[PDB]
Amino acid sequence: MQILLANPRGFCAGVDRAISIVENALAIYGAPIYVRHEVVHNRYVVDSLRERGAIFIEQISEVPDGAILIFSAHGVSQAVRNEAKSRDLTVFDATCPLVTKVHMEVARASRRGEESILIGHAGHPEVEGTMGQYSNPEGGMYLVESPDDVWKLTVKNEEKLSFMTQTTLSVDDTSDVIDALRKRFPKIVGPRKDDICYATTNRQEAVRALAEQAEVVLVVGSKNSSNSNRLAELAQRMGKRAFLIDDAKDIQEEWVKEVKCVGVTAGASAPDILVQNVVARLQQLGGGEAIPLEGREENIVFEVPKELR
Ligand SMILES: C=C=CCOP(=O)(O)OP(=O)(O)O
Ligand code: SF4
Repeated sequence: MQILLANPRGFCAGVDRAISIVENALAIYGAPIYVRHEVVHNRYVVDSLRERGAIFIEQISEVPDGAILIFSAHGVSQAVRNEAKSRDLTVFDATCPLVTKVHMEVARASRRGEESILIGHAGHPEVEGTMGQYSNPEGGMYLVESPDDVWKLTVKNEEKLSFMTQTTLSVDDTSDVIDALRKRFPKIVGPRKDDICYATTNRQEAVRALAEQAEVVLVVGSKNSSNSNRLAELAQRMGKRAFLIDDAKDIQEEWVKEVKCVGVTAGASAPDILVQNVVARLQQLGGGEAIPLEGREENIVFEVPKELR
């Protein structure tokens, strides 16, 4: 069996920064460090950090007075930020810069009282945070997930309307939503293409190339990682069996019995040690040396704040 590895795969710049923020806080201040939400959506990274003294909460009401609190990479609403700010808390913000860029635009639209539409998945923490930048009652902030959502939406003033997207969507399904938004609201303003980040766009491009060669694709990533689920979905829609797995223990032998080419990739929040263990398990099941595919180069790094060096 041939093993092919997608390139790029695995950690993006926002995930490597966010995890460094928590580890550096642990190293500078000791346990416990409180973290609002999973720092990133990966069970191995979160379990790692829990065992070293990070405590992951959903609500600021779970954090004690005087504590150090870190917001996760996905961002937080103004309400959450204000709630932390009103409490005794020392706050470090691990929001990815590419989520913050979208937040600044929604805040701008809110100040102007002009309505905004976000394309994204209901209940995802990034969507809560981004919708949570809009507060002006005179405007409006609306969520759409699909063309049908667009076809049902009514707004107050379609001459003054803008749109934004979540960072970790399907490039192709988002393009379909934007085509619908422009047909329904021809004066709508947005970015040139979408707010999907370089890491999401690149990993989807890489998994497309992987699935063109592989019969079965394994995507290393947790169930609640949006971007990881998009990579599995992309390969499934190409007619390949594709599985989202957290680690090598999840691989079922039947998925690769008599398969001649298996592809492996990883979402933006999955560490490379998990992909190494997956390759080791595929080699127990008959695979050879893993062959990395040629891929688009990534060169972006985001530094931790100087306070946490
Ligand atoms: C912040 C961030 C994204 C990094 O990956 P993630 O933590 O898996 O988040 P989503 O893909 O669910 O958005
Ligand atoms: S997936 Fe993109 S927006 Fe999200 S943390 Fe990574 S680089 Fe930032």
